[PDB]
Amino acid sequence: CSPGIWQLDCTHLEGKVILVAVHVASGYIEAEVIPAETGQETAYFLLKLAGRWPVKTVHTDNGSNFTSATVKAACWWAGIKQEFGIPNPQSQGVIESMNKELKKIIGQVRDQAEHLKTAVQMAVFIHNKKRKGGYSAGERIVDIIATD
Amino acid sequence: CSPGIWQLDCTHLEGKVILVAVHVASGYIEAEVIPAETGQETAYFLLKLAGRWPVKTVHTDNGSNFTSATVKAACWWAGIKQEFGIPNPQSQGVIESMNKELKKIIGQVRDQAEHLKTAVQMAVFIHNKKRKGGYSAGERIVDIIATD
Ligand SMILES: Cc1ccc(-c2c([C@H](OC(C)(C)C)C(=O)O)c(C)nc3ccccc23)cc1C
Ligand SMILES: Cc1ccc(-c2c([C@H](OC(C)(C)C)C(=O)O)c(C)nc3ccccc23)cc1C
Repeated sequence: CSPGIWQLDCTHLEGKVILVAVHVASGYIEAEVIPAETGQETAYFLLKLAGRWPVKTVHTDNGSNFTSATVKAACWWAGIKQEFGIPNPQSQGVIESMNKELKKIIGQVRDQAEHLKTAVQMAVFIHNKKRKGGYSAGERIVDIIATD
Repeated sequence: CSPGIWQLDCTHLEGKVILVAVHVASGYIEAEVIPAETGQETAYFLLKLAGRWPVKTVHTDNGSNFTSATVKAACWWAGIKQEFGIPNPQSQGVIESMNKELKKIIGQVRDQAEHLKTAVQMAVFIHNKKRKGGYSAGERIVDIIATD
């Protein structure tokens, strides 16, 4: 529920790496293709995310990816606290489901683009705008943040 | 005023290129350092922006940067219409002022980072969160979009 919580995880496709951040309360996704799973790339991604949305806490399914000096520095600078492990019945499998949908969409649009990174961003667009009298992830995140 | 309007412009520093998008109604910025001013880089940036915020119209101070096949394709796919020239007294010099503040902040934090791109993202964070009983650009954009 808390509006400041994001979960970050990397997945691999076509020998490339996709960093996926899910705003847990809304299902909204920010994703980028990165050359390798480095702390450098993770630190940079986090600084960008934090300058765009109010990020209070980051969760992950791989805690070791947040141990590098570069990543610690980014979270320190941006005022981000980390959770040890993952705390919540209301969000059970939400992050799993969102990554599943994103992967599924990427599959559906992949042949329209030359580059995986292009297909990923198309999939992000599609995901964030998809209506479930229901709302999209993009509409949900704005309402959650606006409500303060 | 209209909540779907963004202005995109490139600036150069340290022999590198900074793409800056300002949400005109709020002053909110998304910016990235790109290797060269290519249509490829602009197209990709636009697809990303469009998947994160509701982008209806793009303005620019350099219209030729939106003529390439790649950029036209991105705007077509994302449903983005372009303005010929720039239409508005309420927003007079808003984009100019925001680029000016961003440049000023980049200057203030530049020595804290090795890479320009890092300094740019720190500057974006600082800009978006800065309170002018006033609000920040980040608070303004969410309220504008939430109000529908
Ligand atoms: C929506 C959209 C927008 C542009 C393109 C597109 C790409 C994509 O790569 C980028 C330029 C976006 C980096 C691509 O991967 O095909 C590339 C390499 N070349 C193009 C050439 C002409 C027209 C469009 C594209 C393809 C799609 C599906
Ligand atoms: C807030 C923050 C976060 C991390 C860093 C940082 C960078 C920056 O580059 C990235 C890793 C972010 C790509 C840098 O440009 O200095 C680099 C190259 N190396 C580092 C090594 C150790 C600790 C921090 C950094 C510097 C700052 C100011």
